[PDB]
Amino acid sequence: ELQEKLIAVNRVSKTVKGGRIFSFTALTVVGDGNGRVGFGYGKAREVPAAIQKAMEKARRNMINVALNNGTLQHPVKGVHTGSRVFMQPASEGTGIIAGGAMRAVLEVAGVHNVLAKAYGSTNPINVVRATIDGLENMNSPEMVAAKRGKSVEEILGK
RNA sequence: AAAUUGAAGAGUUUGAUCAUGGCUCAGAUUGAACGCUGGCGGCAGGCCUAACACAUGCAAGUCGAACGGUAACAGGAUUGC
Ligand SMILES: [Mg+2]
Ligand SMILES: [Mg+2]
Ligand SMILES: [Mg+2]
Ligand SMILES: [Mg+2]
Ligand SMILES: [Mg+2]
Ligand SMILES: [Mg+2]
Ligand SMILES: [Mg+2]
Ligand SMILES: [Mg+2]
Ligand SMILES: [Mg+2]
Ligand SMILES: [Mg+2]
Ligand SMILES: [Mg+2]
Ligand SMILES: [Mg+2]
Repeated sequence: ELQEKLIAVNRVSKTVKGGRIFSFTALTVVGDGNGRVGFGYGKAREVPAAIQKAMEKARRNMINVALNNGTLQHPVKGVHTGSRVFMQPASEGTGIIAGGAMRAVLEVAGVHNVLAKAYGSTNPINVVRATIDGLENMNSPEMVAAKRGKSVEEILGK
């Protein structure tokens, strides 16, 4: 029903008196392609087990993002701990031009044409969180017409 | 009416993580050089170094409608007619 993508897999380790204990962590993003996207971070010891955990976490905890026929309403700046994310609406036919982590988020969310850039740290989990944060706070022209006392015509047509 | 439509990251410090941070690569480009190989055509480019030294040929001559003229031949009658 909804598209799901695996972004990154990493092998983490912890130290016990017996020795080193290893595990695999998988970051995935899911979305219906119609303005809903969620990210999940699974953590297990076997790679197939971890990716399933990530999908389960990503399947819930979704967010709703307004899309203007496959592009953003206005340019936005997503910021998380270390990663600075700048996204910008683009014309028809430009495609998804973004980093490896950012491209997966925008594809499953339904964004087709967009210009994006990542500044600072490019750690995949931080980048996707910033992209999620940068899209959830984006407001549609109806929303700004709701906060202010003017109708859609006055907001843009005027 | 148009004169435009525009932005990607990855590797590497750790037992593992985040950040900082340098290093390195994926691109475009050249008056190119070298290695291997090599069919045709169009188009352009071709001493970036010693403003180092130069054999030899050529690259600035025209004007008898300025003038005295006749040295070569071209003619007419030794003769510039
Ligand atoms: Mg690592
Ligand atoms: Mg950095
Ligand atoms: Mg780092
Ligand atoms: Mg990492
Ligand atoms: Mg680095
Ligand atoms: Mg080392
Ligand atoms: Mg050669
Ligand atoms: Mg041929
Ligand atoms: Mg020279
Ligand atoms: Mg000289
Ligand atoms: Mg000549
Ligand atoms: Mg003579």
